[PDB]
Amino acid sequence: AQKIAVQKDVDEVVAAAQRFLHGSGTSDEAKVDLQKKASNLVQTIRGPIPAALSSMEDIVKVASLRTLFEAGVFHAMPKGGASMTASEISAQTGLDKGILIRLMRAVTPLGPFHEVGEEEYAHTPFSEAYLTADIAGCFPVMSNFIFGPVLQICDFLRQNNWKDAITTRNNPFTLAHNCPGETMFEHLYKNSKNVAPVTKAEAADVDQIAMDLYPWEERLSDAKGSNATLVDIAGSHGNGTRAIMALAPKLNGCRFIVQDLEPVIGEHSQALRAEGIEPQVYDFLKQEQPVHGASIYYFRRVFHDWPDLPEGKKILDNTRAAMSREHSRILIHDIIVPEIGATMSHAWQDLSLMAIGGMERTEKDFARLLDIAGLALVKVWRKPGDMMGIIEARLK
Amino acid sequence: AQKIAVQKDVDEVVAAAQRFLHGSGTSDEAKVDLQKKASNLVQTIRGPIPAALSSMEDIVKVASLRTLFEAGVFHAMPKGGASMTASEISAQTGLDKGILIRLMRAVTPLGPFHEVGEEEYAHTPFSEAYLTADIAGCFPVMSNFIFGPVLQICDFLRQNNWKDAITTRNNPFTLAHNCPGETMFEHLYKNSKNVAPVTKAEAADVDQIAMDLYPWEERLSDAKGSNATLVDIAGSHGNGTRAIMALAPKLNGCRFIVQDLEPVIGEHSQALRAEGIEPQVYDFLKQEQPVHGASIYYFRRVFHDWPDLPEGKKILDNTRAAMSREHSRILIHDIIVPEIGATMSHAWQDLSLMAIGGMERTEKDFARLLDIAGLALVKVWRKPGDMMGIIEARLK
Ligand SMILES: C[S@@+](CC[C@H](N)C(=O)[O-])C[C@H]1O[C@@H](n2cnc3c(N)ncnc32)[C@H](O)[C@@H]1O
Ligand SMILES: C[S@@+](CC[C@H](N)C(=O)[O-])C[C@H]1O[C@@H](n2cnc3c(N)ncnc32)[C@H](O)[C@@H]1O
Repeated sequence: AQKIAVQKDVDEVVAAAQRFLHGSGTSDEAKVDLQKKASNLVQTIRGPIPAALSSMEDIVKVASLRTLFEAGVFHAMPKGGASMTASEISAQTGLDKGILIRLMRAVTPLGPFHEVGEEEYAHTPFSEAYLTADIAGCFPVMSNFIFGPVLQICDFLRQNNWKDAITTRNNPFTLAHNCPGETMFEHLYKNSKNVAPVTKAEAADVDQIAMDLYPWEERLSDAKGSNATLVDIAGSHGNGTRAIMALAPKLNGCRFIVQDLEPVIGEHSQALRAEGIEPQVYDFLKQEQPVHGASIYYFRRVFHDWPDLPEGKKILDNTRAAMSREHSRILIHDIIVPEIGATMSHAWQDLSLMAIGGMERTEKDFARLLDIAGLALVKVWRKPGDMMGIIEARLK
Repeated sequence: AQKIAVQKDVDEVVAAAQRFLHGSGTSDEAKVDLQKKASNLVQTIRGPIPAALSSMEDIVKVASLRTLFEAGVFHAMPKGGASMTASEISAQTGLDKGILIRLMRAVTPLGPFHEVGEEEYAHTPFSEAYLTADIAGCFPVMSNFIFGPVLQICDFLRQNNWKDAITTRNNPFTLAHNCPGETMFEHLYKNSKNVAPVTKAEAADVDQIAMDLYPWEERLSDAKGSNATLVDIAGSHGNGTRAIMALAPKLNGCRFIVQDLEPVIGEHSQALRAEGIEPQVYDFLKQEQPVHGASIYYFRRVFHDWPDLPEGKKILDNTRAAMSREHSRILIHDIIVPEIGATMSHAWQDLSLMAIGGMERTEKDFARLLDIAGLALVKVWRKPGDMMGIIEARLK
């Protein structure tokens, strides 16, 4: 009875696989369809009622991965598939051997590790992937600061009878961390020991953001004299402008500034000075933009942290002050969420932001943000199959 | 390059599928292997680094399912696949339409719901499975009371430098719920509004526990006079003894008692009296077993809540007092965790128990529990491919 379903889902896996393996790098659409039919097959093998237990498996799995990562198990275990006993892991990390053995049961049956024998474990490339720069920056911060709040979205909205009371300073993050009134950045930066971990997470770029989407060379060159300036607003580490300076070196003596809050500027200031970009301490919620007439004010993965009102309009207004009507442009670089057919990649980013009062925006959402701030849309720049686009704006 | 891996994993999916579809109900081993190779295929399609993002997807997915379930979306949406708009769902549940739309992005791309159109959604059998009696009893309680603590296992053990400080009254549950000193049952039963939800979760039996594992007819019949008595200790709802009375009706006027704490006895007392079983208020940590010489003292899914010491030995000692040396036997009915090759089903149950100071036990773990309490093992009853067994004990 269930055998008939398994057989059909297997057929559709084989069909999507053959399609994927003979498309050309339609490759991304054939890849998502293959992934979707492969996931259907897992669910069909489990059946509806046992598959509803997957949430409880996923929770302990995440909990174990996070504990194993923070306790040094990933670092202690030998890379390349050589095996190691629970005793030796426990001896070198300090993690209780009894706990460790119980935790490994979540990450070996399918989990990214491999059970070589009784109390004997090995890395695979799926577990070593957590030691990689983007994962190692993103996963610890998410797991220590964001997963908790995300699970409490239900409790936050229950307090308001499932109405939207979420703000930037009153949200599942402030509930979980008991910091009502503090935005997420304020609370994290309060403890300087968090700044290095948090700035590294802001630098994580798993999707490898496409920076050649916009023509920086053509527009930055035509800027004469003082106009020839780019402001990376909340540019954090500066890698955004490093890419731009690497996409347009047919240049003049251009001014490249990266602005951010004081702790972030302090963490990166020397590395940034060293590549000829100047760091600036700036708060786009407390101050007007302190650089006038610049050719471009650039915003990458900043506006997904703030609702249209009040903060969204206040950022745009604070940099509206410094702009030239016909020589300055605002560039908003962020995910553009489709109105249909969004992926789990849209969903985990949007819903994690829901916890701190942010949101990933649709095209129509960007339209309101511009309208509400009295700006005209020059052009949306998107290279389809790219999640991000660049909203190019101007004073109208 | 990655195409070669996909192709091999597809081959192994097709191979395990053909094996599964021609085994006989080796069916369970062929079923787990098919599931494992199907899951490998998903991971291989994603690649190591993108698959490490699966924890963040799994977290928002669980968070959305829980919010959608608690807010009435599952109940409001039409069963059978008919579609419904975000507007109509919001109108009938009170859940903010904007939130709802963002939450549905976690549960339609693969999640159990179906995106029929823009802001248009339908049940599938995988989402309706959450309305089923076992899921509907288990998932809300887990999600409201247990998921939070599980994610804080890392924070609890960090406090002790990854040493095992977990007890029944000092654990990730007491940390998350800020109730140091209270065991999980004490804290939940404190609020009577939790008793009905919690007792229904204790009744959830997704795996459908095999009760014909032990020969109740043969042993209960030979008990003459006062010996002919079964005590379902922490029997809660009573379904355990309903099964036993349905596996052995070639009986005398046997005494069937279900013991449990006062709130649980109050919730079920009338239903239990109605089927000829007598409810008894009893606390196996504060009192000695108040029924003497009974043929069997039966413990189903109770000892996985308590460590060997102190509570494990104290339960056994408190019922040791009431036993007859050669006419009474203790039956421990619980999961038996293999020393190798455990599944995600072992792991989610064991690690969820870790949060409250419980644990699922191996065969060798049961041996210590018996030894430490001065008991001899008569026989382990296990029907392989059954996760549970029955540890039969006697005073030696
Ligand atoms: C998610 S990070 C994005 C950083 C960088 N543009 C990128 O894409 O990698 C958001 C940045 O905004 C900064 N930020 C938060 N609040 C700010 C404020 N009030 N004024 C200026 N920057 C702020 C944070 O310090 C952080 O570096
Ligand atoms: C996980 S339920 C298992 C119930 C039932 N035997 C079954 O398998 O469905 C554990 C039960 O132990 C009970 N319990 C917890 N602490 C107890 C105590 N100190 N004395 C007696 N019963 C207790 C709870 O009320 C709950 O009904």
